Amino acid sequence: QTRTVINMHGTAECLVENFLGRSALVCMRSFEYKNQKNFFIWTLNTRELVQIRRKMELFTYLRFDTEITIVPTLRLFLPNLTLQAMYVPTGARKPSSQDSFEWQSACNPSVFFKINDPPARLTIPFMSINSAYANFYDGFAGFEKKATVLYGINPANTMGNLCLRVVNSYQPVQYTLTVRVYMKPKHIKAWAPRAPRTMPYTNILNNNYAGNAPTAIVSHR
Amino acid sequence: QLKLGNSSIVTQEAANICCAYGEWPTYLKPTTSTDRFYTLKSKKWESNSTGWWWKLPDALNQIGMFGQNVQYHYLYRSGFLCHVQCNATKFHQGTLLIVAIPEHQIGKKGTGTSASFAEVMKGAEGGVFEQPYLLDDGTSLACALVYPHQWINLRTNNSATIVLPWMNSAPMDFALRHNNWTLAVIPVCPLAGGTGNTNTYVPITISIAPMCAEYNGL
Amino acid sequence: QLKLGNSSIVTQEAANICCAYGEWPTYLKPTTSTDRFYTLKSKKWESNSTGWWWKLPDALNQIGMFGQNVQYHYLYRSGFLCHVQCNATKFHQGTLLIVAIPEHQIGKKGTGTSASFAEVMKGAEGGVFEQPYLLDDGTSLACALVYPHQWINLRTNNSATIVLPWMNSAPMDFALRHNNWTLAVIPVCPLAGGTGNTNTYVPITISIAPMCAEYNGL
Amino acid sequence: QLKLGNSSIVTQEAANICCAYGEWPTYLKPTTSTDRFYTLKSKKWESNSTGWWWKLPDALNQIGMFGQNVQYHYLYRSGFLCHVQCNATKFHQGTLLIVAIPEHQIGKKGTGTSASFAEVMKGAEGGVFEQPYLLDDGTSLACALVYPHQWINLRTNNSATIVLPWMNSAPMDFALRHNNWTLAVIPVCPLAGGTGNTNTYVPITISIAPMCAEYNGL
Amino acid sequence: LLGNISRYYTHWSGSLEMTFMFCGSFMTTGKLIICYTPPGGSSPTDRMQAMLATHVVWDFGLQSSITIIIPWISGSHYKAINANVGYVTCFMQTNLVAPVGAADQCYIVGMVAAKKDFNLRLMRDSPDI
Repeated sequence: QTRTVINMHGTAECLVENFLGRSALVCMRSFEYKNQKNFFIWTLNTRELVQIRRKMELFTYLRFDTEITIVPTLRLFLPNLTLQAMYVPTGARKPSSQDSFEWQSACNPSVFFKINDPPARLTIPFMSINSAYANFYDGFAGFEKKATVLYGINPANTMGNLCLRVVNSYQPVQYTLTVRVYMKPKHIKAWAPRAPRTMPYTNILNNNYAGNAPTAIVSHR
Repeated sequence: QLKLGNSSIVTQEAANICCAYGEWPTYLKPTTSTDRFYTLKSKKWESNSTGWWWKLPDALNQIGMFGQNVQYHYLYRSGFLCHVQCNATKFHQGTLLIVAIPEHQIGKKGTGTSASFAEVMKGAEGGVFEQPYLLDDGTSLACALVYPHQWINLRTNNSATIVLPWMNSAPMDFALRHNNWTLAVIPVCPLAGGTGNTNTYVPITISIAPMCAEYNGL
Repeated sequence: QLKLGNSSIVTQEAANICCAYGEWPTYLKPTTSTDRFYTLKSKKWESNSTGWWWKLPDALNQIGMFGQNVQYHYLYRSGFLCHVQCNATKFHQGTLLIVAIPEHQIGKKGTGTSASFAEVMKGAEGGVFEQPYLLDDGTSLACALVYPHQWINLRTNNSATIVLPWMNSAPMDFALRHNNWTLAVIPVCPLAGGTGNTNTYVPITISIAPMCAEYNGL
Repeated sequence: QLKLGNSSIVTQEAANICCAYGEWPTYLKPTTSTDRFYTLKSKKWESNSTGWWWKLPDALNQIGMFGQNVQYHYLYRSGFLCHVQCNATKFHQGTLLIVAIPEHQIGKKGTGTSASFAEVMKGAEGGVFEQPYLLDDGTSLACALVYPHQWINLRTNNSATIVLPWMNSAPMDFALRHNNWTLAVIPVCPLAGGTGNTNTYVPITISIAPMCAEYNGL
Repeated sequence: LLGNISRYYTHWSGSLEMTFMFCGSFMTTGKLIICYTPPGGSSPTDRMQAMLATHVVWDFGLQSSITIIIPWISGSHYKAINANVGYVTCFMQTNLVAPVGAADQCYIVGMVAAKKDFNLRLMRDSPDI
């Protein structure tokens, strides 16, 4: 039922750098445009896509430099619209709307590209206060003994936010613009590998398991 | 007969005291007689038990001079020597798995909301696994051996030793609401000292020693 | 009088025993008295014959200790020494072409479906060419000389020798359902021993010796 | 953890493995991976048991590659390493006498006719003493210590080892119908593990390894 | 860990070490026969089949935990016919001897690891989630 004679190889493929460190489609947000809102806001986290979330959660601590590649896409009901991708670091007010003063900043880095141009790239360096990203955190963000402070959220782990604005928002045509975000870690250093997760997910903010049953992982013989 | 500072504890060491990931704990303005063994309350290992867990900085926030310094000082940095003794006769049987999970994010079953400060921060009392099989982590107990692990087998190996270094992505952190380590004692095979249940207790004794302890801010 | 292991065979070698592509077979956890000559059943070379073919690993799956090891062991790796003897008087005439085709994918004529396990895996009995001219391969018998080839000319050259090394794109492979080699004896010119057909047989004798044989998994 | 060839067996050796009459077995046209430990079926040592005996060449005529060679080859010559394990708790008591009788001519009681092929050639199953006191030999169990002997005392000595050389008045002999050795395990003192007969079994494990094995005639 | 990590890789090959740990009392004693059947061969059904294959007689009385080193194995998913590799089986060599004190019941726990000779080659998504 098989024909496998696999010769011995090197350890190049099974490097942590080559495992975690390559582009993955994390965000696929779409925006209608017709006859003020529908700007792109996205929190930088590895927890949005289940596959990459599990692959990252195999380890406790890990440092990397993040290549964010934005792929535009136009879907008319093609004009070369101008797109601006602004990387707002943690502790800066988020763009309230498309026509917001935060876009005209002298401190927030950004890129100007267009649809027909190659997809845009930024390389955000290792950004956290803490000397390594912690996938799991057995603590609290604040000191208050209240439900207001969420459990297992390190506020240093935030990588900042990415905000994409379609500069040519007002156009004669009614369409949809879909932004694709690709995240690629670089110079990944990992410490304290974790037990691989089995059960599915509920939310990015919490590690609750709902349930291959919670009383038996492997399909019983 | 081990002894750090003033307190002493009688041990039954018969094999190399394995350091967690082979790193002996060390400290490196911030900095001293509180480096002593604290023996936590004995826990009944009944045949129907699930598994216990102590969060070490949480477990020592209220214990003696260490607790006093943690309450006073705004930071800390401390390695932990954990000694676990399952006390039983030659007649008893079973296996305790001692796993020192780094950053053991507690996970409730069949709920949306996360665990609150009450369910996570037991303190000296310690916690109990709702689902030992899944470590209350979404992981598997089968996969729990990646963490610093040891076995108390009621035949041969009647005591376990763990030596946890400073596992954190900062040189120093806060004890009041962060838990670097979680020492979990889980019964893999149920206790079966079938003596007509004359004494089903077979109590477990935990002893934690904060080694290379330093703090910042008097 | 050639002899490998216990068995011996009387030969009539008179010219250099050409190795297939000039490589003498060799073996390189895996590895032994089964390296002996196996003389297959004699085949009648009638004037109206087409051509015969034996798949060597298939031909030796059921023969003696080699067959026993192949049935037991999950892998193999073996060179093959093939000796072909066309036995006839000085009066007979004709030409046998001995071609050791590597990976001879059998091809049915005027059908959509491929050859099944029955038509391909003859075993010790061996197969018969439906269309000798096309080698049952879509190729031409005219082009069949690229493969390791020899001639039994009933004048001068009355015996052929082939020495096949390990021809496979893996160090080891499976004998049960893979055929590295196909030893094909094809009569280029029909037998014309016109003695009033007193004995039209002129039988062919095949003898295969698995040399440098090794296996993996007892 | 003893191991000959591929198979391994975990031992509890604590004293010099005495060779029968101080001769380590050795082989001297005749001559090989069949030199491996064969663990025979466990035998229940009940309190009312009499004694068991295995004829080593008879015991190994049908076991694996050794059995295959014996069935194929007309002769043999082989030393025997016999390991006997009486498995019991500290609570049990009794004594097993392990005697390797050379040429143990079986003797029926109160009959004229001798023992037939059925009563003598048990094979792997092994035999049972009708009269343990007389060894079914006309001798006395009191006199049974002249033969290569060892003691499994359920206190201290819980395993026995015997190393039998080639005991025969010919360099080689036939396995099919000759028995050089007879390994007899006889309970001198009845098993008295008086635990309310929760488990009266206390099974014996025999393990025979044919060492320095050679044969004549393929 | 072997299974979870390897399911991220289509092509894998290497040797394994399996540790069986006994969880009975100190007084309890017995024997097991642990046999390894290489790939292709049918899994053993009787002690006579087990006693012929590459086996070890694991004794509780002397040795608490046993280790068996499985030589290098390989398999791939790559139409779909899946794959098959050799088995490992355990047979009750003797009864389980237990005194009046210790329970009749006992438990055996399994452990697996890959030696330094293991290799993972072609990276693919794991269908677990």
